[PDB]
Amino acid sequence: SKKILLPEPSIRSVMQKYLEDRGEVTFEKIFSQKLGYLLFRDFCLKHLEEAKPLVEFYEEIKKYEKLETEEERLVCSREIFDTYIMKELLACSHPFSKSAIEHVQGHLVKKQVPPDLFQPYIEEICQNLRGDVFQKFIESDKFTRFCQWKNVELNIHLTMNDFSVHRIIGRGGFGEVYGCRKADTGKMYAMKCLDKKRIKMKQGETLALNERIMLSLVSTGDCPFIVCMSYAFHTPDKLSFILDLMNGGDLHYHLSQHGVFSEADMRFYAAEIILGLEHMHNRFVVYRDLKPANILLDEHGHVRISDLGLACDFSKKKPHASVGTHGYMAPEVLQKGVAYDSSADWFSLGCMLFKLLRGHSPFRQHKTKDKHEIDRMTLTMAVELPDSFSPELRSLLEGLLQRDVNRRLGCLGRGAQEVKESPFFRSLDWQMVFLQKYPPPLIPPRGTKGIKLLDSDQELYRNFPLTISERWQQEVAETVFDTINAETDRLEARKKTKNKQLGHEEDYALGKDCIMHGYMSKMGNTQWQRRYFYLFPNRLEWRGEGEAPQSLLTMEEIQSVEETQIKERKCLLLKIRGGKQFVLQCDSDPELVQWKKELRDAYREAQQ
Repeated sequence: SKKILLPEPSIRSVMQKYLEDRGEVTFEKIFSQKLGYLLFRDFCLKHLEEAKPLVEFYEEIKKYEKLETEEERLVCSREIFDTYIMKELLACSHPFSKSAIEHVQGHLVKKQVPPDLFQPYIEEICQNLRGDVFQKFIESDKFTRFCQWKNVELNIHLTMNDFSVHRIIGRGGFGEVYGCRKADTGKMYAMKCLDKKRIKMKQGETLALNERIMLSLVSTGDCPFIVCMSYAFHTPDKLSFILDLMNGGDLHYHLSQHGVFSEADMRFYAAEIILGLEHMHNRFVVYRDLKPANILLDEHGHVRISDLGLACDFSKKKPHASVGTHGYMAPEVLQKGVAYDSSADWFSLGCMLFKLLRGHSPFRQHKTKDKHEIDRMTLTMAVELPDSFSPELRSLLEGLLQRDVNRRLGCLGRGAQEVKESPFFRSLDWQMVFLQKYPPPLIPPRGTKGIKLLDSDQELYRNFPLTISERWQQEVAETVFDTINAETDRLEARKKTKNKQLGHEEDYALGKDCIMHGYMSKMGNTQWQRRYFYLFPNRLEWRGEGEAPQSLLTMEEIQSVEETQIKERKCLLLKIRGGKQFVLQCDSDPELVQWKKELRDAYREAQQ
């Protein structure tokens, strides 16, 4: 039932080639993936000799980067020097280039402590690990394990069965949002449900789909300033966005509940919002709907940006459209034909910030539905501002709300950083907000239609299911990764004992110029018998567990390998030379695609 299960170590041969095909057996691709790294260091620290320091050194370097003030890092660098450079130089066990050493030297004697410092060393730890070291990881038991997880990573479809849904969190336009738990692990995520029916009604299919695309373009890398996507899946009628769990409402609500905000309080909000934008702009994405009600709060009082639906990718094609809520739009958006980038966000920002101090949108001097009056106030006027603000806040707002593209903050120069520097933000260390180490101003208190659905609409929702690799990994690693590794280490050492004194099956695949060996099911009228197959470049054998392979299906009698769908599963159809037909069922999607290819290659070359 509930708990997560690991597929056995024999999965190996199949996985290894699956990966290999996609060229994902590089040092790099594997160090980057959070479990890839974690398993690599576990192999280095326990089993290999010359690996030990290289890793402990790396891990210590990461901690240094992560430190905050000038004086914690000052100390940390010293120890590193002594321990991993100096003392290692005494017994010349230091394998690093001349130029490298001398960078760190010339710094530590001058007390200068940037977090980048240990970089040129970083790169050479990679270096030494990339070559030989990595190859022994390849053959290692820890690689075997890596496969095990990655398998399961790739085999992960979702239904509501995979969620224990708790409470309602407030509606969207196309349906509601809940809070829940993934019973896999037991993280707390939120669930945005869009009902397809509704999306067909409002012609928001363009939105619904775009919301998807954006969400995936953003969530890579870790952010705390964006509602972040961790999965995407659908049941016949419901869309599902597994999202970051965000509780105490939107800024809009709290603006109405608290009232206008003190200068210092806006600052905090501003900061975070800014950081958020930056992240988006770095993936070449423009939000466009920067507005009070799109900013959510967690229990602890910080914030994130939310509805990406109305956002865009400008990587190749810059937009000319008019998308946003009418109070907060830059001149560029509003105009018919003019192309813009991030710029429109920066304006939108100002407007929203303004609102947090004053109660209204900057151009909204009370016209309810008359959009054109908010639009012309934008174009002829950059609005005059009272004496209650500091001369410092005054120049931050006046520089943001320039009706020119060129003259405004966040445009012609460094972009996101231009804003970070204007004298309003003089009293902040910018990494401090990035850690969310500041205190928040507001800790939030203790909280239809009968139309049917085509097939033509349903095919707009394949190529939507998504599992953003990285996210999943994280989740695992905070909670179960560790005690599921040692539990299976227990199940695999018990599997080796039940076979020895009963005479182990002198493995007969590790002796021949074989090609692959994985688990499958086959048919004879309607049962499914589960068997273990062995693929040589001219035959395909099989044994039951206790015997030596009695049966074979040879390559030259195979006429066409195809895929079918037997009760909504994917399966393999093997046409034979008497007219005969034979069927294969796999467990894990990759497994399937690898048989599919390797059979199709072996029979093409066995018939040559």
